[PDB]
Amino acid sequence: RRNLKGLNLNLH
Amino acid sequence: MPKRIVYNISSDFQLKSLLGEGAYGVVCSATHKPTGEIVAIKKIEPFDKPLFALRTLREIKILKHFKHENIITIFNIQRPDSFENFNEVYIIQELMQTDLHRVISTQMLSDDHIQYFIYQTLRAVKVLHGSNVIHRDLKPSNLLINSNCDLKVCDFGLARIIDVEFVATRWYRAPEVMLTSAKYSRAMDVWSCGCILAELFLRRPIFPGRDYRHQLLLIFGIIGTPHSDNDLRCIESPRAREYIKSLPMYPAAPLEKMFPRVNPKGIDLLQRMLVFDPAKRITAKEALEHPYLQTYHDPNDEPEGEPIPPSFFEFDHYKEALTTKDLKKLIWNEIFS
Ligand SMILES: Nc1ncnc2c1ncn2[C@@H]1O[C@H](COP(=O)(O)OP(=O)(O)O)[C@@H](O)[C@H]1O
Ligand SMILES: [Mg+2]
Repeated sequence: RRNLKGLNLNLH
Repeated sequence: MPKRIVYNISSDFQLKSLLGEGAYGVVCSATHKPTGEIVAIKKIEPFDKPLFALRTLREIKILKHFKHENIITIFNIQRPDSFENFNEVYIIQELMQTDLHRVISTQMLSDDHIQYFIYQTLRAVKVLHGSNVIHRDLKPSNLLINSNCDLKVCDFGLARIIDVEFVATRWYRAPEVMLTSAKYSRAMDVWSCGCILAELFLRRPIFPGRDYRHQLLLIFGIIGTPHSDNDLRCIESPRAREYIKSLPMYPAAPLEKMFPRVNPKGIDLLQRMLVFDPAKRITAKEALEHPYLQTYHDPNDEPEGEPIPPSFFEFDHYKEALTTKDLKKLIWNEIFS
């Protein structure tokens, strides 16, 4: 809900 | 998915991949065929020794108690078909994609990711602490992670309620715990979180000691060797005090100089977590309020929890140790409630 920056990990 | 991995559960489940394998727990992803849901299943053989059953029971009770975004969700525990045929426990949980040890090992993380992961870890620690629960085994592999960076703590069987064993990895153990018989405390978890934050910055463990002695050398080489009687106020053991006195006199290391590209606010938070005196170490609530985490802090959305009494783990305080059968019944009671 507070992941304001749309942070992500490219995980496969 | 090694053929050697056998789960005695309903054929409605099809094992998919082996996620973890240790002496206590084996964790696999599995598809519940009737619904198509892919879940995680942690299998434990708790009955060869009371120690294993005690860890299983603490773990199950803590998982069932908490309903928090940063604590892994338990869906259910599989029901044995009879008490006589109850030899393993299968905990079904929400399936996460990976863990923070694998992430730190394989991904380059931005300062934004580091803020976000330590924020979530501390948010979990705050609710445990406000509930008078200390985890005692916080480390990257016990922090589960999804691709959207959601983080949830797991592995609660070494927890204790404030007021032969499995031993937490020495690399994340607070110095007062390693030194004295000190009554484990909230501060020991904050120390482990400081080791986790340092590991996020360095991409490797900050204090990878080979043994007790080397661990202390590595810790004091960074935080500085305690030397005045005030510095040693929290150490009662005369053996422990003399040992500290035999160490080289290290000053506290200038971390901002050693790691010049790390966010200075992050170094400041880290320094406040890796303090020798547990009474002076920052609390999880204060850490969530620290400038480094201002992007994510919300004082109205950081659950404080409610106190759990020591009797919740009453089975750990019996004059006469409970038998394996005694613990099998207590675990059965949790499965069917
Ligand atoms: N719900 C879960 N989803 C995905 N992976 C999980 C899950 N639970 C555990 N794992 C994986 O299994 C590993 C071991 O699980 P853990 O609960 O810490 O058991 P152990 O007590 O054997 O250390 C974790 O480090 C993680 O890689
Ligand atoms: Mg673990």
